[PDB]
Amino acid sequence: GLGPLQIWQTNFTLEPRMAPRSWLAVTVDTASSAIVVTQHGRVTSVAAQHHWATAIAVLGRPKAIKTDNGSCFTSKSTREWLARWGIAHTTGIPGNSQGQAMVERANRLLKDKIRVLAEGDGFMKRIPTSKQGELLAKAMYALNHF
Amino acid sequence: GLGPLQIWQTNFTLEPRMAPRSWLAVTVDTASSAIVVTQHGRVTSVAAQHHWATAIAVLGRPKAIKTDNGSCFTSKSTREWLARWGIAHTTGIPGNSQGQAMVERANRLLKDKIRVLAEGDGFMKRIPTSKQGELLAKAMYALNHF
Ligand SMILES: [Zn+2]
Ligand SMILES: [Zn+2]
Ligand SMILES: [Zn+2]
Ligand SMILES: [Zn+2]
Repeated sequence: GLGPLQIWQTNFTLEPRMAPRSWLAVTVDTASSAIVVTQHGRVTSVAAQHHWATAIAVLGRPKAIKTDNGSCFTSKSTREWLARWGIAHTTGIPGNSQGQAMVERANRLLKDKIRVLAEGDGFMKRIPTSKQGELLAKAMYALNHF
Repeated sequence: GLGPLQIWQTNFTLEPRMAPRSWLAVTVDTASSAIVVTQHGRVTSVAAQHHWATAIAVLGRPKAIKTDNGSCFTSKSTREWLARWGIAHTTGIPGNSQGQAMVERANRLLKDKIRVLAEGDGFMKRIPTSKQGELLAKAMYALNHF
């Protein structure tokens, strides 16, 4: 019982080295500090739901998800998806230290790690589409399995 | 130290409810019995590598991977990818109880679970492309977080 609470913080951040699909949906499990990230072409309610569907398969179901006031997170579409899963949801103005400083620090570590790995294979600007998925999985791996 | 060994068994299995991308690459971690699955349009060396790239981000790096004698698993492409990662590889004739009974039992539980969930949303034959990914992530979730 007395071991910690399953609460996530999720946000989208922009990363042009991953273009065309340059919207990265990033989720930090505030307990374990495990990071889940996925690639998306557009930030929509459906992009938020598909991401969380992946994160649940990976981390398991959380009790609550903390996001900001973004529409993709407050639409009726998403409110219904979360309800369908029984996951509480609490908003917070963009970046609100309370619920966003972690996922924001995450954004940075992630983009840094994407740059290091990309430049190491000699990709200085955009990563070729066919290597994006493998490069993102490696970054995610490096950041979680420390 | 005296806690168990990180050895995987991987195989592809065919699932037409997931068409066009109906080749499911399935990996069982023989220690934890955790299951990783991904969708692929064609069974190729590159389909095996992309899958394992996902599984590593999810489960961490294994010491060895057991497959059968399939070409996608013995090509020079894959031998080099595995070497690049430092993961030993041991083959076994298709299905060889030794290294395949687990991933074969996995194949069945997975396809059963895909059928149950699909028919529950009223998809009796093929699952609509736009719901495949979410349905597969749920099946994977059900089978791992028991
Ligand atoms: Zn999507
Ligand atoms: Zn926002
Ligand atoms: Zn692929
Ligand atoms: Zn085979």
